[PDB]
Amino acid sequence: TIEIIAPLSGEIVNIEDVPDVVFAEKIVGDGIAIKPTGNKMVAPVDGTIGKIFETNHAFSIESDSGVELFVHFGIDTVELKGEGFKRIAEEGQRVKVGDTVIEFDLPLLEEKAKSTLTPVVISNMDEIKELIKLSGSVTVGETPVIRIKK
Amino acid sequence: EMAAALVAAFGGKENITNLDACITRLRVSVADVSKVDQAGLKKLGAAGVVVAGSGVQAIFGTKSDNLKTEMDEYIRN
Ligand SMILES: O=[P-]([O-])[O-]
Repeated sequence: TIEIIAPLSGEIVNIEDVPDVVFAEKIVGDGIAIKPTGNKMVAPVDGTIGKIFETNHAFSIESDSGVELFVHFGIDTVELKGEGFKRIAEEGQRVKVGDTVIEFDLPLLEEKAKSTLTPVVISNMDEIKELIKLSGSVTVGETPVIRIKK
Repeated sequence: EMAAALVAAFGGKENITNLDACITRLRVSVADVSKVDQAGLKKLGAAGVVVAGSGVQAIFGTKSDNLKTEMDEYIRN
C-alpha cells in the first residue's frame, strides 16, 4: 500500500467540487483537492520531480514506487504568470517526502487567483489497483491524503 | 504535424487570434466558431471540446502544454 502525503497544508476537498471540468471530470487523472492554509508545496512522495510549469505553480513527480502524481495550485493560476510563486526545486531533482518544491504567497493568491483549490491527482490511474481517498485537515509533508495499492 | 492539424481544426492559421493554455486545457481564439471542426478535434485525440464566447477550449490532457509550444512555433514559423 502506498501512502501519498499532503503536498501542502489545508482541508481535503472532493475533486468533483473543483471549479474546472477537466479536473472535476478527472480527465487529467483522479485524486483529491486541498484548500490551502500554508505557504509551500512539498514532495508528497519520495521520487523524482518530472516537470515544473514555467509559471512555477504546478509540478509533476514520479514516486520510486512507480506512481505519477500531478500537483496544480489553484485554478487557472497560470494567468498570474508566476506572481506569488517561487520555484525552489529543479526538474529532475530527486526528492524525499516533505522536500520543498515551491513556496507561494497565500494572501496574494487568495486575492488574485480565481480559486486556490489545489488538485493532487494520479495520472497513472491505469496502473493502480485501488485509490482510497482520505478526509479531514492535513499538515504539509506529514498527513497522508490518499492510500493506493499495486 | 499534429500542430498543423490542430490549426486547421480551429479554421486556419489566420483564424487564430490568440494562443494560451493552462495545465490540462488549451485555449485558442477563433474569428468564426462555425469554422472550428469539433469532429476534427475529437479525432486528434481531444478528450472533449468546450466553447466560451469567441474563445475555444480543447482538452488534450496534461500534454496540452506540449501542443501550445508546438502550435506557437508552427504558427510563428
Ligand atoms: O489546468 P490549469 O492550469 O487550470
